[PDB]
Amino acid sequence: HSLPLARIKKIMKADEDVRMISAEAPVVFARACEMFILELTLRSWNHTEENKRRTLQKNDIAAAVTRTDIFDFLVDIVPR
Amino acid sequence: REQDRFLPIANVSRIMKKALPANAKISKDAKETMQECVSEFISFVTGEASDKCQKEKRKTINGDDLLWAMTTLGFEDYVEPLKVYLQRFRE
Repeated sequence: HSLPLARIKKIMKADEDVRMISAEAPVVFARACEMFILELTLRSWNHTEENKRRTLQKNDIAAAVTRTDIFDFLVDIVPR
Repeated sequence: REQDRFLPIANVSRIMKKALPANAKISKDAKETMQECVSEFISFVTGEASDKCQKEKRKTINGDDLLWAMTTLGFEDYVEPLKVYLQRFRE
């Protein structure tokens, strides 16, 4: 796996309501997280190229978040 | 701060770069930020799946529950690719 299943489990388990977790669930997340990271970095990069900069910076991620609906849950994590 | 509760930066960063042109740079700040966004994705999706397990008096989050939650929160574009991945894992 790209990302460690134990850390994924760890994150899932911080939620007080989570009980047992099927062993497939971290596996689904490892792949799903990849796809999320790819898609958010690519939308962030559109902003980076728009400013004709070559560095992806935090402000690009902030920008990508506002521009797509499925990312509302991230507006407090990265404001501006 | 504490990187115990986040996915490791070296895995996240290496994932960011493959999406990007070879000349791209990424701030250390962005790496760290993407670390937090992806960790929030897990919690967000897990919350929804846990809520549905709770409504159904079930105690285990299965793979299907994550996929169902992804669709509910608008990530349906991920769900078919994920099913295919999950089959390659089960076979």
